[PDB]
Amino acid sequence: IQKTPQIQVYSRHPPENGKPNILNCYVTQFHPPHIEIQMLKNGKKIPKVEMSDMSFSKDWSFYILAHTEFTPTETDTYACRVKHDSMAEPKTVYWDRDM
Amino acid sequence: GSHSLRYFYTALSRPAISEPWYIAVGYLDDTQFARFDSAGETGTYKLSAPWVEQEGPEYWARETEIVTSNAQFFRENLQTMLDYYNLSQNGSHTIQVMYGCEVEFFGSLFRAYEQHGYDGQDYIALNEDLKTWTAADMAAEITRSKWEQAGYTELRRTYLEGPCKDSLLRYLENRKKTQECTDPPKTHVTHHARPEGDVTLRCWALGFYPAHITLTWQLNGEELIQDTELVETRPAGDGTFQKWAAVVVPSGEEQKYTCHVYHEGLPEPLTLRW
Amino acid sequence: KPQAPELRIFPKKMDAELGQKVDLVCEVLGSVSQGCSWLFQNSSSKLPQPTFVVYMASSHNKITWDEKLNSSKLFSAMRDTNNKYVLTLNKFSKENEGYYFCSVISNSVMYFSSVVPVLQ
Amino acid sequence: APELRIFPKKMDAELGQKVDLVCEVLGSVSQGCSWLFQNSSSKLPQPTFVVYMASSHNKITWDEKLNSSKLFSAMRDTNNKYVLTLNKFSKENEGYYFCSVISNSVMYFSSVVPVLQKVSSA
Ligand SMILES: *[C@@H]1O[C@H](CO)[C@@H](O)[C@H](O)[C@H]1NC(C)=O
Ligand SMILES: *[C@@H]1O[C@H](CO)[C@@H](O)[C@H](O)[C@H]1NC(C)=O
Ligand SMILES: *[C@@H]1O[C@H](CO)[C@@H](O)[C@H](O)[C@H]1NC(C)=O
Ligand SMILES: *[C@@H]1O[C@H](CO)[C@@H](O)[C@H](O)[C@H]1NC(C)=O
Repeated sequence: IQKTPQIQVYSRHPPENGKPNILNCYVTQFHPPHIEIQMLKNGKKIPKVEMSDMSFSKDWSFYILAHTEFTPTETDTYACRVKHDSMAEPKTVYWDRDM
Repeated sequence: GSHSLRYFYTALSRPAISEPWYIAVGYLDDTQFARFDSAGETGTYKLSAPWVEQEGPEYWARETEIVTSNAQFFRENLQTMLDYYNLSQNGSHTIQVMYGCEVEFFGSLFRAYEQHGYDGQDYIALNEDLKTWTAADMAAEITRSKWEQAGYTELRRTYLEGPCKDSLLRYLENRKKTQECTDPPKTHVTHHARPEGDVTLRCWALGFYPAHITLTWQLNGEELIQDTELVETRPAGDGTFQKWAAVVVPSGEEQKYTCHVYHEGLPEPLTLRW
Repeated sequence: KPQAPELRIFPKKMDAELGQKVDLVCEVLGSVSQGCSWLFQNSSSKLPQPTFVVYMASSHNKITWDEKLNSSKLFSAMRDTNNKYVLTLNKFSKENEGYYFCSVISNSVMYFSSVVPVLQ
Repeated sequence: APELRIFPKKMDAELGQKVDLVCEVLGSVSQGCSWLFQNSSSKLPQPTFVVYMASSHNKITWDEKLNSSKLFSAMRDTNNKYVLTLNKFSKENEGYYFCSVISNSVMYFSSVVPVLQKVSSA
């Protein structure tokens, strides 16, 4: 009846220490469609994050893209935490420049 | 070569609250051109592509009330399923519908479809002949009877082979105007020290369009299909997509591996070495 | 890799008379796998034993047939619309009667569709 | 074309016992070996993936659907002999096992080894 969210956290363009960029949080494979997606800065929930219109795949599981602005720093932790009924606990995935 | 026009409806049935009840999104291939939703007496719309404005406010106003009327119909058929399995009506449920058509200028192939899913599971789908339906459970067999009796199947076939197809070829002509044919991928390969020894060679493809693409790793001409890690193709956020393929290689043997990128916006497959 | 591709095969069953054409469709959902292989288990085998029929690349037109079937005319392979792969039994025989299923690989793990009985 | 040889030829297992399956890959192959099996008490013989062991480097990938890493141990030596040991035979592991290698896009299979429950008592 319900599937659990798969999450990818990455940047629009090849990351470059100090240089400005965009952080994406792509949440897929979930059901029901009711979800909560938060983009964070050093553990501090980032503000006004834009979202795309929700759609779904052939297996009926939904997908959404939350995205904001950020500037890659070796001393800066960025992550995406999502809350969905299918999981025992919220799930956080950190941005990792290698992926 | 093959282009599609598809509508993705998500309606929510919750007799216990307000109603941001339905959203419907339309795509031309992998690009959304519009979003309709119930916000408005008969919904409202919001375009997202240049080659769509050419239609005019009158057109999009009519297109919106049609989508809304479809959404109401889609949602109402849920009832057949609730009565059969005798579920409560105040309970919450989800209704999803995807329909559309595609053309393959090459061999001018045409295909269409319409599939309904209730609570995240298959319910009923239109067959390739556009004249019969495949039912997923017993309740859907009731729905199938009702729709043939009502003439719903022919209405859809007429819409699919008529305006859906007409709209796809038009919207397509339109796009050729502003946006270019396709969008080739920019490629390059990174590496990564593997904590367990050896290295991971990662082949990236970014900013491509459409979303379909194939990224492969080879060694002495063989596709390393079972030592290749692929991530799900994902949106760059600017209407473009990205993907990467990784392979773990034994230390010192990097230069032996090559990455192959296949994409329609490339007259020929791209080959990249470490 | 938690996220697994999903395989859907059609039809779910087939009762074929000798001579008839039979198309088996393998629809692969997701984008975490590339290409598709068709496997066969002879009904003419009381003990299970899979046999590679063919591999269709997701690339462009690149088809690799099992060495014996390399020059056989009982089978034809065609990559159709989207991630739909078609294995066609040109002439239904006792020679290709049995159990069919597709398989794709994703991040080193082999995934398999339902097996479909193509019996007389 | 590589050749996959498997041993033993069959296994009549007593509940709770350990059982080793070995696959020797003969030929030139760049990819690793996969262990699969079709359960015996099931009509439609759909294979179940157990594990894959890379050949040119050290990396093992387990089925995470059933979490097979919890019931099996898997190893390989530098001479292309891959070992899979069922640590404690249970009805749920009963089946026809086989190994697989892919070389130049062709999937090759070893013979099928029945690992069936043997009755212990006279
Ligand atoms: C298999 O058959 C094709 C066409 O019949 C032939 O061109 C090819 O050389 C044969 N061997 C291969 C490449 O599998
Ligand atoms: C089993 O299938 C093979 C193809 O893999 C076919 O050549 C063979 O004739 C079949 N076995 C028989 C003869 O029943
Ligand atoms: C095979 O594995 C077990 C034993 O029958 C069962 O859980 C499963 O449904 C069976 N069928 C398959 C191949 O999934
Ligand atoms: C596999 O095992 C892990 C760790 O023991 C567990 O967290 C996970 O839920 C299991 N996956 C299943 C049962 O599919």
